[PDB]
Amino acid sequence: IETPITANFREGLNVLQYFISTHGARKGLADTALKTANSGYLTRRLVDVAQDLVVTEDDCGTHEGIMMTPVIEGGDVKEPLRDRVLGRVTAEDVLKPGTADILVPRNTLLHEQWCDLLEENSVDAVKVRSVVSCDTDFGVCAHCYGRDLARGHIINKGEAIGVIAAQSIGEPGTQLTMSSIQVKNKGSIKLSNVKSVVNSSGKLVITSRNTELKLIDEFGRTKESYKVPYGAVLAK
Amino acid sequence: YSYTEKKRIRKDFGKRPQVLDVPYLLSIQLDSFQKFIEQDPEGQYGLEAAFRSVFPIQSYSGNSELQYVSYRLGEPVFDVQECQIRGVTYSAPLRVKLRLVIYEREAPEGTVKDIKEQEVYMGEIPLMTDNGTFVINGTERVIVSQLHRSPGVFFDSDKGKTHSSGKVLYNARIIPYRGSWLDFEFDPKDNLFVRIDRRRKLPATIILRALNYTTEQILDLFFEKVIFEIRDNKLQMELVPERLRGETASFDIEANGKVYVEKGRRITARHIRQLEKDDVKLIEVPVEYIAGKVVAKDYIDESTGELICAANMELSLDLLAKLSQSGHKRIETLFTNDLDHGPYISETLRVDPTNDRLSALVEIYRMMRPGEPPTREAAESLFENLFFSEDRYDLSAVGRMKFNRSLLREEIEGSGILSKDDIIDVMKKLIDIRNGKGEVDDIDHLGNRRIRSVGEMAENQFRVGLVRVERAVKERLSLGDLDTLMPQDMINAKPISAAVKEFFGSSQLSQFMDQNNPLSEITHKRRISALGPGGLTRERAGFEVRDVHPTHYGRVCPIETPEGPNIGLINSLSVYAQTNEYGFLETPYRKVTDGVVTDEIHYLSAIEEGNYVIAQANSNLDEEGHFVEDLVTCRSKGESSLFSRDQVDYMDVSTQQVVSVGASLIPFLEHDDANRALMGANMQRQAVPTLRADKPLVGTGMERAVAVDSGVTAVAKRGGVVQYVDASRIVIKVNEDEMYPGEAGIDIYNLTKYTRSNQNTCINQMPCVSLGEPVERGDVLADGPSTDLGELALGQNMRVAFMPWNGYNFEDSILVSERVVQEDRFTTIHIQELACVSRDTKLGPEEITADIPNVGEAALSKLDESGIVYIGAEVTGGDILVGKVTPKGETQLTPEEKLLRAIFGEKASDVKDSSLRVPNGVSGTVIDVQVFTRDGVEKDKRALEIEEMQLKQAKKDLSEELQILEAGLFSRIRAVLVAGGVEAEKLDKLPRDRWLELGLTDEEKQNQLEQLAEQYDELKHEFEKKLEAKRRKITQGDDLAPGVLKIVKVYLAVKRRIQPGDKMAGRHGNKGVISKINPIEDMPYDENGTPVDIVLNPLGVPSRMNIGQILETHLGMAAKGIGDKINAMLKQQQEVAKLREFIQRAYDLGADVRQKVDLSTFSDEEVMRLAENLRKGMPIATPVFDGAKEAEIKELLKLGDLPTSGQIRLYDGRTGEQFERPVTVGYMYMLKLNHLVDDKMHARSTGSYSLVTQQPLGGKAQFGGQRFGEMEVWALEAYGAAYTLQEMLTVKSDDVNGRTKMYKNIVDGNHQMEPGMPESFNVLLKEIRSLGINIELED
Amino acid sequence: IGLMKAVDKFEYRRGYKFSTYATWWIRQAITRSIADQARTIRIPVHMIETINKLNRISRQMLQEMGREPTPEELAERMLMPEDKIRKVLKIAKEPISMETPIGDDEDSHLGDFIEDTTLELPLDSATTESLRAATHDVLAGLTAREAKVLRMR
Amino acid sequence: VPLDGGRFATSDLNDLYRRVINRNNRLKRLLDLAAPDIIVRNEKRMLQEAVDALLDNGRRGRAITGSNKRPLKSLADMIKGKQGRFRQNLLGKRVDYSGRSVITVGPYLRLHQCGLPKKMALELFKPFIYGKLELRGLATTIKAAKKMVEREEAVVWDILDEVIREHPVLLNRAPTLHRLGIQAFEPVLIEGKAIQLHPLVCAAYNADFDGDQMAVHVPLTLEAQLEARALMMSTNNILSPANGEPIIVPS
Ligand code: 118
Ligand SMILES: [Mg+2]
Ligand SMILES: [Mg+2]
Ligand SMILES: [Zn+2]
Repeated sequence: IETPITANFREGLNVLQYFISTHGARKGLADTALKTANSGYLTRRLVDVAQDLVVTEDDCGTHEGIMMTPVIEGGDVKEPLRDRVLGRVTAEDVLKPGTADILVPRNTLLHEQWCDLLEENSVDAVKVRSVVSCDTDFGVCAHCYGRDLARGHIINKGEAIGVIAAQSIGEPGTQLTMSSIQVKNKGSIKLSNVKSVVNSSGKLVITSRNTELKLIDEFGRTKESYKVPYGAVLAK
Repeated sequence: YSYTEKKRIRKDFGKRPQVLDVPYLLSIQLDSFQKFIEQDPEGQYGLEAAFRSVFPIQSYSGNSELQYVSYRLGEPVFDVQECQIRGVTYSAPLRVKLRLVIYEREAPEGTVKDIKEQEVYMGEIPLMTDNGTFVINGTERVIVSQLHRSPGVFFDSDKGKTHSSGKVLYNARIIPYRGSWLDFEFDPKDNLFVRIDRRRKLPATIILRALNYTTEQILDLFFEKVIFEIRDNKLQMELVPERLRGETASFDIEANGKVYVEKGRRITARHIRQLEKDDVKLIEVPVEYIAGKVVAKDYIDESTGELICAANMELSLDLLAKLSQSGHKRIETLFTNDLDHGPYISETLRVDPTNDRLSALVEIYRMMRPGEPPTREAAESLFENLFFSEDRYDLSAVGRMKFNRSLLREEIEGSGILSKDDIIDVMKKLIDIRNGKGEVDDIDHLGNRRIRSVGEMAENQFRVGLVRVERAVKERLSLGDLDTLMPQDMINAKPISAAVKEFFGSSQLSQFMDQNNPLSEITHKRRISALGPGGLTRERAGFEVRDVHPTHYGRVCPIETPEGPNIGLINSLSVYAQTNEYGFLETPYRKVTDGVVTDEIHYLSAIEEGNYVIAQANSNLDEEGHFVEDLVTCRSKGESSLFSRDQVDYMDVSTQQVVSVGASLIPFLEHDDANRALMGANMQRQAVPTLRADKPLVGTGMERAVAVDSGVTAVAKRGGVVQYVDASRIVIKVNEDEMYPGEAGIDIYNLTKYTRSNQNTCINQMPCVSLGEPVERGDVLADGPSTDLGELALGQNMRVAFMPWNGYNFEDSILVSERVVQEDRFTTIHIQELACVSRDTKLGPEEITADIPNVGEAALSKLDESGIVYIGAEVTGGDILVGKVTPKGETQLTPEEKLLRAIFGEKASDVKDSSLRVPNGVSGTVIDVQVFTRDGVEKDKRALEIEEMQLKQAKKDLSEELQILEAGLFSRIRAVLVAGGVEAEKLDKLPRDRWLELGLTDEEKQNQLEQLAEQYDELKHEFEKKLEAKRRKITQGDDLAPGVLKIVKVYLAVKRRIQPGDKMAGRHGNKGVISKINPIEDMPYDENGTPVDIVLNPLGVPSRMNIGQILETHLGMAAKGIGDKINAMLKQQQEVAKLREFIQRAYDLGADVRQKVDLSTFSDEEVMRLAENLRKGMPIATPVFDGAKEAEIKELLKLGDLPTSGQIRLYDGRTGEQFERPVTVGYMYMLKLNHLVDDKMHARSTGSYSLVTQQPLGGKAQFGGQRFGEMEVWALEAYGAAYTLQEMLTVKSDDVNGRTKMYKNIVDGNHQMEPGMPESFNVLLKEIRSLGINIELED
Repeated sequence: IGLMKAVDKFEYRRGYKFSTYATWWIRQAITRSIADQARTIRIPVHMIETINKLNRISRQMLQEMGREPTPEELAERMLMPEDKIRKVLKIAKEPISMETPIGDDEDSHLGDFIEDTTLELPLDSATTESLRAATHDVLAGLTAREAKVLRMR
Repeated sequence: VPLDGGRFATSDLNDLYRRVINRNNRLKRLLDLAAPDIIVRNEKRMLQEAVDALLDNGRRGRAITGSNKRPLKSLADMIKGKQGRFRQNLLGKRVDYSGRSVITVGPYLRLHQCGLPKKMALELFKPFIYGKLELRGLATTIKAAKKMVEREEAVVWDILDEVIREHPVLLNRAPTLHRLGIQAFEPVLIEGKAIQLHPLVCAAYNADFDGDQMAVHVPLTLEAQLEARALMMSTNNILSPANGEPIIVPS
């Protein structure tokens, strides 16, 4: 509506301001009741797909894993690396950014002291273990799962992780709603997935469509990352 | 001021004057039944227009007929209260007058053969009491109105959502009251289609062939024609220029003058401007231009008869040459303009498989009834039955008005069947909407939804009863001899009575009344529903029908509505809303004439209000109507804006015409969030009436009307002087002006005492007036439940402080003082009923006796010799109320028990104990007993005693009025025989009955001295009739069910004091549970020693924005502070002048308020009565959007010598210290809600199991278990608690051997189980094997 | 099945049409099958005719009096002993379905509140077992041969 | 089954079996009268339709309805759906030894403690009390123990206090969205009728004191008691299982 409500509750509204304020009140009250059903139905389908998965073994013995890095898109660092490896088990013997900086028997529950050790150095990628790559059939092993998030130690063999996964995803579902690159701080500029050429006006151009432009910190941890459109002329 | 209003006057803070009074709040139910049962000489209403739509019923062959002449309704057997005591429906008999006319066809029509007239009985009609309810099987019920879609035609579209291209698709629907549905629609390729009852789809023009149209006439009424001439073998064309709008020439346009527009140039407006200003007649064009257009007429060769081109064929120069080689000088073609005049119906004609009427009828028949080939008559009859026969189709008197107004016709009334013009006009307007003329309508506008009420939904069911009677009257008029036949032998009355009583007793809109409050009933009788027969379903209603619409303003309340899945579907009527003669809602407004608001009221509907500019109620006026300023806020076309003071047509009548009655009782509603005003209005309807009633200190001025219009009080019918007052009846002696010239003029009101309501609460009246004082018409004489001197009083006003206390008010909790539970402020009385039914068995009848076997004789002390408890007893759980024994079949005995009987010698007997007992936890006093026994059964001592005493004081209540009639009559004859002398004191010493044999006057006086003895026996003419009728109605039997011999009913009464767990609330959405009752000396107190009643949390106000509960707390202090002054001047014994001056200063305070109270016209006793009524605080009035302001609150706080900030210093009771900061302390109004914790608490160790699955039953009334549902098993297997789960499934619920073995292990001190397989698994295996599937357990 | 018998019993010599003779057997078959089927609990034919006659009498007494007659006013005109008129009036009711919706909703049915009546309470089971043990203990005091006779008796 | 009043009540499978039986008998008659085939075909069609409506009612045409104009329930509607055997009687049940009541706040409790009314606890714990009474010799037989308990003598309230000593109790509030919706406490007997809850556990329950109600369950065997003490007791549940954060924060 064009004219706003220029009053407050300590002063009192009009008949008309009150009338036009009732619309949003009923809209919200009606969305709540008709959203709870969708949330419950989703939880039931998740529980039914996940119900028979149980920690069966102690160690399957793979070397596979997944590469954990922070998420830096959309602006500043939204999720640090510490919040994404706390509790997981290392897949390979990672080394601080020199060479042969071993911290690992290569099966290492990354409790808080190891995360502090990783953050006093600066490392931004760790290969860890996962359940989607476990080699045990009819179950998972305790090392591919990691920490029991309510007890604070390695998971016990015999635990019903599927019902917990489904309940944890489903419980919060009632709160869901249902022209030029600038640079903030100073650091190196790095390019990847690139193929270059010099311009007629003394600038850089690239003939790559899928390149990436990263900003490097004092120590070499990527703080921002963009991608440029194809055909654009790189100013520097 | 009125008599009952001058006792306690409530001070008004409102500013705007009132032009229109609040109407009678029950008109919607009382005006709707009176149209159904009344005599209408013109039809269209109710029983008359239901008898004028079936009759006359004529013979199947054409021989005879039945004719309705008139009807009448009789008098009911019992009145309302007898119907409620006995438990029967309150109804009246319907007696219709018919005649039977036999006539022959041998003679031409001769119909004077014979005539037989008679009066037949057709059934019972339930009657509406004077408060708007129906008594049915002894219970009061309410019929709720329904909001549904009007009949008529509705144009709609799907907005680019069905087709992937993003194209909108239009459609049109016709919807009758009764009949079948017809709708047209478009498709992606721009072809019209039609379908009937949402069946398979057919091309549209099929239904134009079945109405006897040919392609010529089909193209005639839809299209426009342009003519081509052959004159010189040169195609010329008569043109009007505007037809060439928005085109581009592929040729040269030559003329007399300018050669206008040629290759590449398209035609702009100035080009056709040239062509029109020079009046360009026939233009030569290339013959390649016409090649591709379609032809209108059908052209044949004259010589050979061979046709060259048919209608609706596209042309080519081949066929044009062929045509000109035959001598045809003219050609008609269909004018097409591809932006506004598209080809729709003409390209539609080319996908039809039909060629003429018979093929079209056959195809419609194949659609409606697939699977057989039709004949030339079946198809024609089927199509003539669908829309064109008045007995299978009926657009209601309102459907026709809507149809005519939606097609811009000028006639309102018409016929209920469809026509050819109607279908053609619907097709025409759908096409016009496709070409960008006019627009779709929306279905949630309150111009497209109407209301039907009791007196229409009852008529629509009486009519189907009548139809089912006619369909059997028709047969008997055919099969037999009509010589010895009377109309009583032809009319079976059971279909009609069944159709009526099923509606009134088992419908979805016929509901058990809500009877907690006066306001609860007022609200239940004004509800509007969208569910029911012919309405929506809860699961299949969308988001858009639940919302608030701009047309709700003034007609439907936007606040009060449920909060579960019924949230938008049930609504409440506004205060001033009305209904049309067609059932459309309308609202009043004032008319503005030449910048002067006038006092003349106009009711307007939702369609009519969009054309005007309507100002607001918050608008000041220059003492003659003129607006004080020159930019007014107004509504127009569904929007709001600023307007000049001369563009204004109407104005609102009041600031409260937007809210319902339940939300116009909240003070400071303008300061509350809407989410919380919803909860406050909902919770006001659940308050329980307390022992004593107490007015609110802060109200809105709306309590008097809700109290009076609910019919819960006793209101005087005629003015007079109170002659007798008691706790149970009042007797008024009428004035002489209001006196009727024929009777005694004595009104008698009999009050209601300690009756139970539908919700087990207590209904009880008590008198207000005192003996000997005057009374005017309309005054309140006695109060009902939750009423104080004629005002609605739903709770008590407490002293509150807003602060935290040691974690006892943590989350919405409440902390209460002991002085509140020891003054009995929230104590309530509950009345409950129990019944003992004696029946027949296959072994003989049961008996109600006092000789109960195997019970101690202490437990039989409270029974009388007839076997029933005494009145006045004090019973607790387990006691016997009515003793009963049943004959018993002979029983087997275990060997061990046989040896026990052999040793100790005792033997059992033939009867078993089936007595009626008090349920556990209940403790009450017996206050009433009732006995119903069957005709042909021996009445007992107690039944006869009830008979005797009700006969006694049933006779005593009638001999009271004859003394007004008889004795005064003697004083009339005392002065007509004494004429001629004075014998007065000589006449006063002999007895009065001997006043007929005195000294006799002349014969005139003598003949009237026998006339007096004529009237003196007229008295006994009239008395014994009444008395014998009453005695016969008292001592007569009753109609108990087949098999039952007698019934006994007992009424208990219980008192309930407030306790931890009880729910409490205020009028602003603040609610919570009591957590603690704590001693009087632990409470915070002020510097004067006065402790506080209730302690509330301040953390509840900010994040809920119900600020109205703070302001009320500040105003209720200012009111109480004024009473404490008046009170002092009555202890201190001041004279009347001081009180007069102080009260006049208190009533004069504020801004320019509309109320004016001048006490200088009061007597001293009246001032003293007012002061004694005000010595507990002065009551205040604060309308909803017109209330009081902070300046006035603080001014009144200063008048009572109180702090202006509203905060004081308090001390701790436990340590005596001071609290650091000041605290808000004031008076609030609280309510006890019917959510008591005595009802809700339940526990079960073992009990009864169900029949098929053999799992515990459910509910508190069944002593049932608790459901361990599907998502609690998930939690238990996420913990890993396997043994807890295995015992929840097998031995607690469903395992039959384990659940009895577990009990005997627990008694022996061994906590172990042995689980088996549940029973529902075996049930599942059986029901799968019964489908032919072999399922088994493999080992 | 009645028409197939009317065809088997026809005689054309008597001169009447076929409709006049066949309608009797058709109506007989339909009427006999309505009274034998179409009731969950089956009533014999003589009781069917008694019920129908009482219905026909109460119809005309209701048309004539304006009320429903009490079994006394039906016994006086039907000329039967009043106890039989009371006995007949119970036999004309059809069983209710166990799926009958009871409340505002349609998820609560009549068949949910029906209790099993043939089960023994566990207090009674415990009492039976305790009494058996007590008797077995008291039967050990006296002689063995003198308790064998009580066990047999 | 007979109701109170002489009226009867029946299932719908009876209505559906009678039609099959007495359409099969008629066909066995017509195959003996040697009728024309136009009539035997109509019988075979009717028999097919009747068996189909007994197995699955609304699948192959219009649904056969009863004398109150509602479709009859069939052998397939008793197995499937939200109200079939599977979801209504096999995956969740009704149970004995359980109750419910309104909740209120007690701020003086420890974290492992709840307040339980005396009357609820007397009802839920009856066989334990009977056995304990007849072990102390205070009652001769179980049927006298019943009347002692029913009279509420003074020794009953002293037996109750040592029965509930070290007996945990499961509390539960609906809807149960995650596993912290069921927790085990130790009871403290109170007067009054409302249950008392510790102020720090109202966040895992999503509970508050504007009128909510809670359910009470009693574990009976030794293993269920061990699991209620070791796994579900409220002093083992301080962390969340979704993220590892604490759940008992002050509000
Ligand atoms: C033609 C017309 C009437 C009857 Sb029928 C009747 C016949 C067989 C089986 C059942 C009914 C009747 C009854 C008594 C005496 C004579 C004939 C009959 C009865 C009531 C209503 C309609 C027809 C039969 C043929
Ligand atoms: Mg509800
Ligand atoms: Mg709550
Ligand atoms: Zn693994």
